[PDB]
Amino acid sequence: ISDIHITRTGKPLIRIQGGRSSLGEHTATVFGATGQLGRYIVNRLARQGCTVIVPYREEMAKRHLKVSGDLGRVIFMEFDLRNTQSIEESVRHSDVVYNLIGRDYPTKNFSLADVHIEGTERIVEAVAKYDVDRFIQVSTYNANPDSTCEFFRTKGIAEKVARHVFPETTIVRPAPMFGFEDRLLLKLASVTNLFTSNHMREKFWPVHVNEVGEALERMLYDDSTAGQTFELYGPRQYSMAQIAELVDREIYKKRRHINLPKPILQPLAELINRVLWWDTGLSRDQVEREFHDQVIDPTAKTFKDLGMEPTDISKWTYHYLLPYRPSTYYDLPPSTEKEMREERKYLHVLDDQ
Amino acid sequence: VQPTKFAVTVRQSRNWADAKQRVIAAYRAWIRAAPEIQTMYSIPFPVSHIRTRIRQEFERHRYVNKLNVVDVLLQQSNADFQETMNFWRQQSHVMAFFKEEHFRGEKRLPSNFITGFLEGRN
Amino acid sequence: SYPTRTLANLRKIGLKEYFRQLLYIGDTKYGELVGVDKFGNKFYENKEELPLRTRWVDYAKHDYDAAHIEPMWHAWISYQVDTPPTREPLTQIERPWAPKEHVPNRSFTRGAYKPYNTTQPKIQSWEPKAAPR
Amino acid sequence: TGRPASAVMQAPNRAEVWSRSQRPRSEAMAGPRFEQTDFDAQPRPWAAIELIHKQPVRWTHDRIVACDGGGGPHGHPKIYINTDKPEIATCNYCGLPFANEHHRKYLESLPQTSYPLN
Amino acid sequence: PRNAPDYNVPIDIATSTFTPVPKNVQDGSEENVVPAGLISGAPMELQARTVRIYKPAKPATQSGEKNTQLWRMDWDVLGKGHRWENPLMGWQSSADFMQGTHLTFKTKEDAIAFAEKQGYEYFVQEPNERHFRPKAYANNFLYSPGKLKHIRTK
Amino acid sequence: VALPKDAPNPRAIPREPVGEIKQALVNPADKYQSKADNLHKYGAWLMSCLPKYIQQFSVWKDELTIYICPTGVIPVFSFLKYNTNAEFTQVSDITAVDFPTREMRFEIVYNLLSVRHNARIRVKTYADEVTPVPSITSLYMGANWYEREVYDMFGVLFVGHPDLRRIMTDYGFEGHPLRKDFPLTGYTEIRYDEEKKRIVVEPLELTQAFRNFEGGSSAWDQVGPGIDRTPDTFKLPTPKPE
Amino acid sequence: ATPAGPPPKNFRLPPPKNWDEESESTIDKVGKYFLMTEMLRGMYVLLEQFFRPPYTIYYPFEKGPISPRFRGEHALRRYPSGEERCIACKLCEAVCPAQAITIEAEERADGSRRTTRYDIDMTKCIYCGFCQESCPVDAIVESPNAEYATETREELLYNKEKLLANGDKWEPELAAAIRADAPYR
Amino acid sequence: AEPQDGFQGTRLIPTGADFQSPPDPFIDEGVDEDSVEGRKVRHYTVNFGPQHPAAHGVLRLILELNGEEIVRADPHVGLLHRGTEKLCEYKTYMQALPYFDRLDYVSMMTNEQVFSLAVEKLLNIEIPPRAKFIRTMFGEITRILNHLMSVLSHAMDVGALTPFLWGFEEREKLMEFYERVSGARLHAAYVRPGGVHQDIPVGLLDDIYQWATQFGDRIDETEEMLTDNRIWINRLKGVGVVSAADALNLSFTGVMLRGSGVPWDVRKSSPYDAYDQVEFDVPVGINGDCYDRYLCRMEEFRQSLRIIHQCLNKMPAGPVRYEDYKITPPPRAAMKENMEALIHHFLLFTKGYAVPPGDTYTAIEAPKGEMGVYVVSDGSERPYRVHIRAPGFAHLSGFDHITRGHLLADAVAVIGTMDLVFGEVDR
Ligand SMILES: NC(=O)C1=CN([C@@H]2O[C@H](COP(=O)(O)OP(=O)(O)OC[C@H]3O[C@@H](n4cnc5c(N)ncnc54)[C@H](OP(=O)(O)O)[C@@H]3O)[C@@H](O)[C@H]2O)C=CC1
Ligand SMILES: *P(=O)(O)OCC(C)(C)[C@H](O)C(=O)NCCC(=O)NCCSC(=O)CCCCCCCCCCCCC
Ligand code: SF4
Ligand code: SF4
Ligand SMILES: [Zn+2]
Repeated sequence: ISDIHITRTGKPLIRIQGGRSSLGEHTATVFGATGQLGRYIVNRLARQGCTVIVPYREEMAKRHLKVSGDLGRVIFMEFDLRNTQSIEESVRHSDVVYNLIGRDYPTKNFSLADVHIEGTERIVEAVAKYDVDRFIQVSTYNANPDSTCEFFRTKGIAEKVARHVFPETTIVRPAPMFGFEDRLLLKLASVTNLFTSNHMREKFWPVHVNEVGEALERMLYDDSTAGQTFELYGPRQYSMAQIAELVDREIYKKRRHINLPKPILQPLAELINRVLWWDTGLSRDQVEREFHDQVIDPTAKTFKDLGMEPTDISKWTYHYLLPYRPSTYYDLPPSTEKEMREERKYLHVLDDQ
Repeated sequence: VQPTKFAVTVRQSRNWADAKQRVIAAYRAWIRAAPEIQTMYSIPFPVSHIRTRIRQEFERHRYVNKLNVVDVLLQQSNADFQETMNFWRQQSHVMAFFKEEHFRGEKRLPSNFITGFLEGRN
Repeated sequence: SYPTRTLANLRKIGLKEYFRQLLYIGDTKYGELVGVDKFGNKFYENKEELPLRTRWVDYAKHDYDAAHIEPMWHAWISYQVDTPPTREPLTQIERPWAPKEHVPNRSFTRGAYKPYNTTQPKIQSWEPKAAPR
Repeated sequence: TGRPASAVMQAPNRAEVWSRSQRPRSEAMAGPRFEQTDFDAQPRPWAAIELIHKQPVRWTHDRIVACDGGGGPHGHPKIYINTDKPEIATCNYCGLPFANEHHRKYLESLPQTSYPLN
Repeated sequence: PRNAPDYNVPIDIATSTFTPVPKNVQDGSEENVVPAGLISGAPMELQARTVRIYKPAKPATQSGEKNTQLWRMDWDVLGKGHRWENPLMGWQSSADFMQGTHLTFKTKEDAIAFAEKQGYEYFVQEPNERHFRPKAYANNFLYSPGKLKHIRTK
Repeated sequence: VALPKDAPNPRAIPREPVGEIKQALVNPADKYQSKADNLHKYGAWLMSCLPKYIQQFSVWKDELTIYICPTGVIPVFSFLKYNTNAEFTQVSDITAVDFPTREMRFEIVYNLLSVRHNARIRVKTYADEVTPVPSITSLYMGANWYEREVYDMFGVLFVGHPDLRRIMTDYGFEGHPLRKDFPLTGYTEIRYDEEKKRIVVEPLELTQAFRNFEGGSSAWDQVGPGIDRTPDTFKLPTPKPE
Repeated sequence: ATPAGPPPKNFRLPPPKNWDEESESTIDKVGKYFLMTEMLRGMYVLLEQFFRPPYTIYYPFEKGPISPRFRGEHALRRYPSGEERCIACKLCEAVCPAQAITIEAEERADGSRRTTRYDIDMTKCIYCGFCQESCPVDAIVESPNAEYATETREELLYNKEKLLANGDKWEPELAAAIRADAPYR
Repeated sequence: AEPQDGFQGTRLIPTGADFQSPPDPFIDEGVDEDSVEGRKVRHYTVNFGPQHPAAHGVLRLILELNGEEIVRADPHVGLLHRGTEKLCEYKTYMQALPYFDRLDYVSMMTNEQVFSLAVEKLLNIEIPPRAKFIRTMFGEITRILNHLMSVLSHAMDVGALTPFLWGFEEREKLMEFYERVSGARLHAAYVRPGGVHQDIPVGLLDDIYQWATQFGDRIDETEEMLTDNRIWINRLKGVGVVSAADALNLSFTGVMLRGSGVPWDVRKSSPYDAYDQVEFDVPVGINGDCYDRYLCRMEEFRQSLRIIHQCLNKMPAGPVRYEDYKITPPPRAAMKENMEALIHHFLLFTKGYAVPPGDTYTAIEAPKGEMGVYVVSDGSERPYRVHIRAPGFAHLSGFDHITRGHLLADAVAVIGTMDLVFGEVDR
């Protein structure tokens, strides 16, 4: 909000606060920018005049991010989580570095250990190598170093290594995110054959990706957010079945719920993930994620500390599900007697054409 | 409405009784139409917010005491009504009339002296 | 092409060269060698072809590109001059600043041109010096 | 940046700037845009100032000499240079050197000269 | 309230972080003036910024006076948003939509009438004129009975 | 190549040398004096037949212009449409010019064509930000879109017009771009917002500000006053001496 | 709709002919209907084209014709000495129809009047050639090069280091086109 | 006392509906019940455009349909309104000339002809004979170029696809002559106030004559495919019929005016350039339909060729540029040798020439109809106001009056018979 920013290292920035052609003077490196969250942090910096370094793995995927900025603002770098030089040279000029990189499943090239540990290691070591001012690590909700979930385990261990080498790390633990192009509402919207093993009984606090994207901007703009952990989540407790009925109440969709017990589902989950090359939405570790419930850290800062209000998901379902609404002239209600009379003032056939 | 669905031949108010009659009929049509504007343009606002915001745009010109000024302000309304009721305006033009869908939001002037000073004139 | 023309050119260039041209140009074409570019491209001429087809190029590279033609030959291939760079005196000017090798269009590659400001910042700021107390 | 010589030296022929408001290539080609970049592919023309001062002097017996740039209508507007000071006179448009034959003795006695002088 | 900036003016689509806070916005009621700024479709910012009405001075560099003959109305530069340096090419970027716009008027009252019609704030600068003094070539050679105190050199 | 064999090389034919080229100097205004007397006569007849509206008339070269009161629009154009000596049955063009130094900002210029008499006439009236002009779509169907342009681009309002809507500008566009107070690049710009999934409208910023080189206009007047060229039939007789 | 004075001699059409006044034999008239003879003629004209040589050029091996006056990408030239021809008059900046040229000049170390900045926005330029008509020293030209599509439009902001590099590259062809067209300029 | 007397509404402006007069009762030429006659019929609207051809690039015409026939046609234009008339106020006259190439972008050198003729009239100058013939020759080469686009794209919409390709080689050959005099295949900027920018090269008049010897055979084969073809005839006869009285009242010019039986060409009625020196005919139709306008356009192919041949034989020698350096740029050789020439060179490229005060409306016979410009001059070096009169703008305004009751397949034929490039319509 101020026109002067003294970075944590000490250099001053004199920003002019406008739009695309302005001077935000922040240089940013967003790791994990081609997913669903990164396009909100990238667009927010770029549309206010800041340079955003966007490391990418695939050329095609990254293309939608350049529209948000003026010439010289979105710089694309070809990077690999196992090539340190690509990481090193992506962060040498950056003021703030973000790390949004994360999978929910193991691959043939990355175990949840490789992604969340060996990448955070490789990346934060570069942040410490160049004395970058702010380093913001997006972790997960329910992150805990000793967890049966490899996702909650390996993402919880990254939080350790982040501050072991960079003590001034912001941690951001977002709840399952929702909105446009998500895997929460769009999953309930799109899939038909759905497999679970805990009766869709997950309870959590769904948060809009858009406040998460806006919140990550404000951690850059407040120097007091440096070195503490945040818990971003929505205002109301929700269960997946309660979330689904909202999707159900808007779109009127019928889906198959199979709900196979945990012993016969998890060993099978690994197999499907090991032979199908796309994200099938169920894997071994993802099923274990079903049994936990979100527990809010009481020692961690929240939206309010950033001057923000979360919104619930009920106020947004109609917006993000309206495109998925098959409504033709067929599905309309039976007509009333008043309008049936109106039809007698028209001829409904053209007998001369 | 001979050439187009909501066309009105350009007319010059004869007197203040006539001019106020037309203003009220213009306001009536707009606030009548607000449900129809909110579905076509998928406005993520209550119909009440649309109607209260339509009222503001008439509330701006409530103190005009010139009859030649009212007719141009009425013609501007009629033309805006025609391009909104025919799906000619894009959702981008319509929901850009609401001055809170800016990424800076409604708060775009500085509130007082000091807050605009610390931000460099906003 | 047509059979009379394509037959005669086989009788000239041979069946190994006939297949080379089908892979690149897509025509069977015979003409006199006019010269070689620094990039290795070869130029041929034949006054007896259809108009605008009297001059052509056989590129040196497999992944050929119209920017591989050296500049003075570029004028010849475009019918902008009639004298090839092999007899044009304007190419025999000594210019030590002149490029030594032909650099093609270098976009889409890590060598692509990057613009920058060439001038210094307008306003110099005070370098703070606190007097001793 | 920094490691290649082309990113460091202002021109292939010259290492330093030749005007006060010229940006050094070291500072122009620092920053994020010049990462993952070939600096030997970057446009780096030879500096004209070094080439013009490698030019030998035209000795002349006349007070006023005419320079058109040396290509007829392919040069610059024809101007006239006065060579009466005991220095080397240079065309304002092209920079070529002219000197009167009367100052050859003095000019040959100077230790350092702005043009080859032979 | 006596030049108080109306911090609660309703902004429009073109209002920016460079728009100043206006004091008075044409209500459409003021006597004898058309509220043209109210019906112009221009942003509110035109009613906040001051314009200068003046007769351009003759250049010191030359003796033609063609450009001193007409009154010019131009907008005053603001402390931020007029020019900044482009980070990429070093070009000069601007947020001032009025930076290249000027108006020409035949009389001062024609410019004042337009300014009030549009709701501009205006400062009028009165021309500086010469003081006539008869000049005579013959004086160059006037006779000095006493000390010369000047050696005229053509 | 099979040459036509009775079509020789047109470049091979030698050309007869051209020596000293000589061209007389002509003043192109001089060709228009022979019609200067009737153009004045026709304008004089017009303003005697419609004294209620025709304030003046000017003649430049081949062009006769008539200056009319805004309320005379329907009568004057009716006379110029349906008179047997004024059979001007086309509107060629209706446009406006802006003069902010006038109390009535806008000059409304109509250009009319008479195929019968191979003649052209220009009709000028005036308007204001609030002062409306009669529409002439009752007389010329072709004038309909022209008045939409004048309205769209200037804000002038045409009483009687059916469907006076914008013709050129975007749908929620605010302003009249041909007004001289309107800036060249406007006040707003558009872009696609990824976060909002639509095109949004923003205040205008320009990466390069527009460089206006008007200040380089000559300090000296370069055209001068011109030459008077009125017929003696429309000058006042001079009083002979004695 | 007709000019004043006497109507044109026989401007009015003849009276229309009845069907049985027409001069076309039933045999000719009925045959042309059922045999579709005029459509047969047009199909025959396409057979004539079939056996004619095509107009096609194999690009990029064969190029189309370009004149010495062609207006392609800009270049900054030198003298035979090696000095830049440009002396920073800024005439090409004043005449630019699209304000595509930005020039900053000062005194060089040796006292010569030379540019420090020379930028051409290749995405503002209209390729009119005005910049090169206004030059007093032939410093700015437009080469015959039309093949330089790029990937990013940042590559289309030519700075003085690229425009000089272009002139060094294209000088023989630039000097040749100038040599051809100079008499007409 | 406007606007003061208008504050209280004491005066009402006399609208045309006030002066309406009842028709004469004597010589005047030509309900609710249980029946279905009183019943109303619903209409549906249709969004037509953009079609594949380049000329109709930005057309969003919304039709109301009763079954198949068109009830009312509402074109929405402005999709290529780029603010040319405003940008022209911030440029010198020479700088504003390239804006005219981009109005009707298939007829470039005649767009810049009407701007040059307008500026030359305010300059009070007479341009030399050679440039007069150069301009009338390249104005007819331009007319052939436009008609090759207009006629062949019209038949490509109607579904004949082969004449389009044949005549675009003829178009491909005639753009080599543009690129030899200038260096542009499309936007020459060649015609300028005071004549032409540069003299034609020394072998061009031979190359145009070689093209001339065979161009009629191209018209004849294009005519082999369309003129007598019954499918072509049955898709243009009776389509888009406008009466002579209505074409005038609708602001129609050109073949839209001429196809309804009105003999009128700006070249014959207000001669400009070397048109009074050339013999040519004017094709005028009978039935005012698309078939007449197709037959009138083909006849102009043969008439423009007949002018180009006459221009080749009367090409005089001498300057191609007005011989006055306060108006036209001096030769490069003079500017590099003579003091006065460099001064006049310098001031023409920075300030520009001053045009004397006044206004002129100037029209030419453009290939798409009458094209005119209204230029207000303030006596300075930049135009105070430039207004372009585009023939297609008036033609599209009369599309509703002409397509009313027709089928949509009929309306696509009416779009092509009106020579429509939307950069012309939106300026
Ligand atoms: N969205 C949610 O519901 C929640 C998500 N989070 C975490 O927030 C972060 C961002 O969320 P979201 O946008 O949904 O994530 P996505 O899965 O949509 O995107 C993750 C990003 O990480 C990159 N990435 C993943 N694995 C690797 C790897 N091995 N090497 C390099 N890059 C890799 C991806 O690039 P590529 O596309 O090329 O793989 C992509 O840009 C993630 O860490 C996520 O786990 C936390 C809690 C809830
Ligand atoms: P009451 O008697 O207290 O008040 C009645 C009026 C208001 C008539 C006053 O008595 C009065 O005389 N006031 C002055 C006359 C007047 O109001 N003039 C202006 C009338 S027209 C007008 O105000 C138009 C406003 C804008 C029209 C459009 C509004 C909606 C557009 C956006 C909709 C949402 C997006 C699509
Ligand atoms: S290139 Fe020519 S016109 Fe442009 S600044 Fe240099 S000398 Fe002047
Ligand atoms: S060719 Fe391009 S750079 Fe040169 S003057 Fe024209 S627009 Fe400007
Ligand atoms: Zn010189």
